[PDB]
Amino acid sequence: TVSLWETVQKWREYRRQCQRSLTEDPPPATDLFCNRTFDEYACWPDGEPGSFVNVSCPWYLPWASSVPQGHVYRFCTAEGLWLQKDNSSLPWRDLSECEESSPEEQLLFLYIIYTVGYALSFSALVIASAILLGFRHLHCTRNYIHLNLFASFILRALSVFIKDAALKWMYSTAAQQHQWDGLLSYQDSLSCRLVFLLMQYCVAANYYWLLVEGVYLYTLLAFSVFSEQWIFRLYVSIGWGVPLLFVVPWGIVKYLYEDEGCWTRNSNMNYWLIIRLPILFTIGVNFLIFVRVICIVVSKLKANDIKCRLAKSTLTLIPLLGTHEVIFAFVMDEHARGTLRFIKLFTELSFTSFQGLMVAILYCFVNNEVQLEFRKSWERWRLE
Amino acid sequence: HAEGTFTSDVSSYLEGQAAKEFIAWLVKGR
Amino acid sequence: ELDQLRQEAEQLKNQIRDARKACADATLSQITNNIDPVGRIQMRTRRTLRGHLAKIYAMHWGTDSRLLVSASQDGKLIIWDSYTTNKVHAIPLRSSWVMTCAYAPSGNYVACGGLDNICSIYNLKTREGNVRVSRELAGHTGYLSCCRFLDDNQIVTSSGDTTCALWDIETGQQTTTFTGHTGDVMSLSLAPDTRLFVSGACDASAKLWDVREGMCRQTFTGHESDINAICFFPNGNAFATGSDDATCRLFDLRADQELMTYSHDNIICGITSVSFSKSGRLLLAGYDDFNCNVWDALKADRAGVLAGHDNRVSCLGVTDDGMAVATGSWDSFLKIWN
Amino acid sequence: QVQLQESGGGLVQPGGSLRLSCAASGFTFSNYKMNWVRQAPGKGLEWVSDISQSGASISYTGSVKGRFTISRDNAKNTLYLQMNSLKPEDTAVYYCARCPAPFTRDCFDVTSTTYAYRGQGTQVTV
Amino acid sequence: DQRNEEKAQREANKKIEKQLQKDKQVYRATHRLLLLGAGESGKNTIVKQMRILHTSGIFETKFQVDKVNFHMFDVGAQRDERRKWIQCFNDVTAIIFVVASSSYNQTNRLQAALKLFDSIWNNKWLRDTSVILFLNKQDLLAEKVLAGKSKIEDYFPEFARYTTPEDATPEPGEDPRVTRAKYFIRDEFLRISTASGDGRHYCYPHFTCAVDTENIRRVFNDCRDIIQRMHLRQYELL
Amino acid sequence: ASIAQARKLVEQLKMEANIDRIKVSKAAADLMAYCEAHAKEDPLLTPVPASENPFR
Repeated sequence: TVSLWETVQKWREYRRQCQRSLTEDPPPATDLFCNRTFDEYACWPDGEPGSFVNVSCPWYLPWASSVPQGHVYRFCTAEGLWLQKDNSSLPWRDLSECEESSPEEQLLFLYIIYTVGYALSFSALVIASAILLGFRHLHCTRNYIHLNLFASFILRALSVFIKDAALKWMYSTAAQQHQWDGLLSYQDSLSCRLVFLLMQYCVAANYYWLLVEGVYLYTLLAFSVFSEQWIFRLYVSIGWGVPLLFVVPWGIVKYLYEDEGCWTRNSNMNYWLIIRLPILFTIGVNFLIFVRVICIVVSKLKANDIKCRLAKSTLTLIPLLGTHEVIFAFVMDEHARGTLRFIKLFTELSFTSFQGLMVAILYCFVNNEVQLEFRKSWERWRLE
Repeated sequence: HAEGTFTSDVSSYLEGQAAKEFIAWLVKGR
Repeated sequence: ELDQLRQEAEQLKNQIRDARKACADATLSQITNNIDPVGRIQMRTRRTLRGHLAKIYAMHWGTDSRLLVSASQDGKLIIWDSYTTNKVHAIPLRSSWVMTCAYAPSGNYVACGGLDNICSIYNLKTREGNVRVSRELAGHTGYLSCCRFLDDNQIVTSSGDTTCALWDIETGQQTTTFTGHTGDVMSLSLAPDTRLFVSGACDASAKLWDVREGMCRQTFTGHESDINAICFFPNGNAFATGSDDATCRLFDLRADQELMTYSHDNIICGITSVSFSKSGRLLLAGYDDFNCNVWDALKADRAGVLAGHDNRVSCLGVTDDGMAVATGSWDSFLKIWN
Repeated sequence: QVQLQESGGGLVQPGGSLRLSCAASGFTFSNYKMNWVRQAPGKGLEWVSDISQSGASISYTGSVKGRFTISRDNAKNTLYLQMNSLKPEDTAVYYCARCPAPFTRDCFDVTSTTYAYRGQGTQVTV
Repeated sequence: DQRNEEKAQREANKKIEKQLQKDKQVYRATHRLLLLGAGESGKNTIVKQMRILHTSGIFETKFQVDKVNFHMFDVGAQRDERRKWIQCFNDVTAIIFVVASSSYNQTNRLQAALKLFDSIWNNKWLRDTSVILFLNKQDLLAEKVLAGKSKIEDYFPEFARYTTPEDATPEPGEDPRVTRAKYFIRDEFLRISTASGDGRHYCYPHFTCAVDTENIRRVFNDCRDIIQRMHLRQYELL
Repeated sequence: ASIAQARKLVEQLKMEANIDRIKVSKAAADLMAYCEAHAKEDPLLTPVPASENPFR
């Protein structure tokens, strides 16, 4: 779609050229002609008295390439004065043929679903993190990785809320009036770009912390042992630093080129693949680790109902590794259109938004260790 | 990831709506 | 004839029972009926010392009531500073299965013993500073469960071979061996004057020993199961025994008979460690089920619970000046209660 | 003191019957699991049977299955063993063993040479 | 001053903490194994088997399989009353139990081993500790059962009605009777272990011989399975 | 031998037969008196303020 800034520039050029022409053109010296003028929509040369005036359709319209043909009409009185239309500030005018030649409902639906999901996820995850940090008994490398994962999900939710607020600010009435007059607004600010850069970093950090959790679980089940402190430092580095290795280059290239969108629109997918490919690698590795862990659980269940327990263990292993993305990971943005795009967006928005909620519930609330800790802490508080 | 694509889509749609509002405001003589 | 000797032993036991019954003028509860209750007691963990890898099996306060030594099944003696929590020593043992430790009254030496029958004496005041083994006492034929210094030269140890031993560190020999018990000895507590010492030996019997002359003086019965925890009364004329039948019992040397038992219906798990306070009014008793109840030693009414441990309690000891109480547990954490 | 005293043993011809009764005092009988242990001449201590706290669970050694029968009377604080269809190989000293701990179903050490809560034993010869 | 002594104490604590951090990486990376059994079980031959490939109260044998270090503890001087020193082994990787099969016909060695294993299984401190079981006596079982000297059915009346299970597979050329007795011996331990063991600890029966060489490999595999099952259990996957 | 053990047990019982004993009431009174005399000396019984606690 055409940008508002381009429309503003085209209108400004049209207005400047028309005003210069009308202020430089000599009088037509016609018979009782009305003096040439210019209104907010289009130009108006000298018009014959007591008759309508035909002028071609303006070329600065967003739909110029859609309906180039069109004539704008203006009425003039027989005394050389523009006709005063009924209760209108401007004289008589007609633009019916100059007009242009809904996804709001689905946007509203997806927005409500994913905002509610992220709010509930934020609440559940902050509660779970408080519970985990409050009890000193539960501290271990596994729970440290879990706390980092909870922090990543909370940051993702916060970035989503700030991004929604920034989008509201960008297309607010004040910003609209600022842009129409040619003045700087929220769109041209650096904070607008930084908001989306933070959102992308939060998303990438969340995916890489899911990968870190999966790798740690696989190393636990691969019967491999190393230095706990060095491994933990390496996992922290992978979780929080590796996303900066590509988000920063993406920010640099999107600053140097195609900055006019305030880093919001990814029209050319060649630069958006820079972010996408590491996330796809993450998804592939997590899917392979999920498959291997399910194979190990199969081996453990077979030798010591079996299918019911297999199904139960498979479902609980999805939120922790985020394997639900694999169902639509390779359905690229270049091809998802219409109903397929709707299904992809709905699934990925709804499941990911509630993914933090399920992770928090499964690994804090219904976890047997945490429940026993709660029970024993309550008993001790009643022993005081 | 669908969050970025969704953000791009809503931004594009609101850009189109803003352009339509701009042209409508131009029609009414500002 | 063996049958004749059994009849004589039964007759003598009947005589002992009759003699003890005649002295039962009144119960301790009847005598201490009018005293005021100690009231509910709240003790909060004032310090938590961590750094052990495996479960902790023993500890011992220093005479200064500031330092303490702890022994864990990971093969480390770690001497703590209960005030600043800072570790002062960490001694790597030759055997990973240490199940006892001691602190010399002078503070110069610490000792440890375990499944290996050898008892090791460690010298903390070496010229080079590093801790080195000063003497290894290898006369036992079973796992060693307790050891208590008498001074810098004499140490008394109790092993799982049903015998308590009196040692001489400088020579390493066995000065005196006590061979009265039938079951494995797993607890002992020296008298305040170090003249005598008692020992519970996993057969519901605690025996009063004379360190000098070297033979059992009195035998106290009344427990229904093993004894794994003993401690002399601060006065020195009584002691409390912890047993696997989930009861704590107070004995008396002069009366030669039991005078009070501390048990509650809600407790069905055996006692693992006992201690007294400075005044002797409270009898703390570490329990399985991860609690350490505090018992009014006079009225037998429980006064408080030192809950806060996430595994079995193994050791418990009140400072010499009675300021603080420390506990150990299989989760490898020590906690200072006050 | 944990005292266990058995009675009822004696001389019996093969194929006969003989009842062994044990009287327990000094401890709460109903809390503790009870066993029976025998020692054949020239042999070690051999486990025979046991019974749970309430008697709902009973087990026997293989060689006496179906022939012997163990019951306890918690009200009277005593333990019985009904022996039927005796054999010459049954000649042994029959001790009554007690579980070291009250509420535990593990019964460590009952057949050890120097168990502390085991009765004196009664000679039974067939 | 007091501040100087305090700073020296903190420095000593940091040195000790640094040393304990280094010592932690070895205790966590080494598996502790308790070898059990009776004198007739042949556990001494198993000890020699571990020793050749690589009066004290307890003996330590250390062997490594595929660059993984194992610690084997053998009791040498303790008494026969195990109820008190067995509590020290409640955190070992896996108790290795060796049964003295075909060493009778003690009046019944196998029944004594069964009772000891049951007491280990039902102990409230050893309730989370797995028990690997190596039936070291099988080759002698074949000789003693083919000639009828072992004469199992008199001791165990269940041998008059026990039928070989479907999953059973005899070794090449193994007689049906010895295979039946061997799988009955195992099924007894399985019957004991299949109760009061729901998800806490597991038993791993194995038929082996005193001259077998791959005992280390079987111990390694069972320790690997134990570690994997524990890790899956702490994630509530199993 | 078992005979030696029985003889030792019988001798120990004979020794323990002739020991002096006192009434339980007197011992209970002595224990109560000791507990009362040191009531103010025990920090655990009567919590002293934080100005005296080294474990604060």
